[PDB]
Amino acid sequence: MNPPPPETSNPNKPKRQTNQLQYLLRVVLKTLWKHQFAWPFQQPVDAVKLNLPDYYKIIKTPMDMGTIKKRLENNYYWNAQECIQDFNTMFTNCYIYNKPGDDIVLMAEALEKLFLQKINELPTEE
Ligand SMILES: CCOC(=O)Nc1cc(-c2ccc(C)c(NS(C)(=O)=O)c2)nn2c(C)nnc12
Repeated sequence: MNPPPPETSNPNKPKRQTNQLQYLLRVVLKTLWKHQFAWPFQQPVDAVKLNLPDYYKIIKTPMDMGTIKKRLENNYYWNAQECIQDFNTMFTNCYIYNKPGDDIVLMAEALEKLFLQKINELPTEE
């Protein structure tokens, strides 16, 4: 079975809309989402569909760009670090679960190289 997806809505969690979070949506997420290699990362890993009952035994902090997109569009975050951590969790989960050189790892590595380039240019808070 698949676990429930990560939280994307919680009225108890305090929220902000900042210029760094806007950059994460309008520059970072947009660039990565349109990459040719983005598609396996655009929704939670579907262990049922892939017949991978082991995935959620190994990966206990799942994350994906569909969840991140919802968090950004629905103003779930307080700060940019929360969102950057989600991206980093997504990449590291892929490297933990899969073998070096696997197609999915090469795809994640291409997205991560672009992510790092965009994050290096993160604007100062206004
Ligand atoms: C032991 C074999 O290892 C794997 O198959 N690994 C991985 C596979 C895929 C993957 C493939 C095909 C499809 C159709 C999907 N779609 S989805 C997002 O709905 O689940 C995902 N994503 N993936 C991610 C992220 N991280 N690892 C993997």
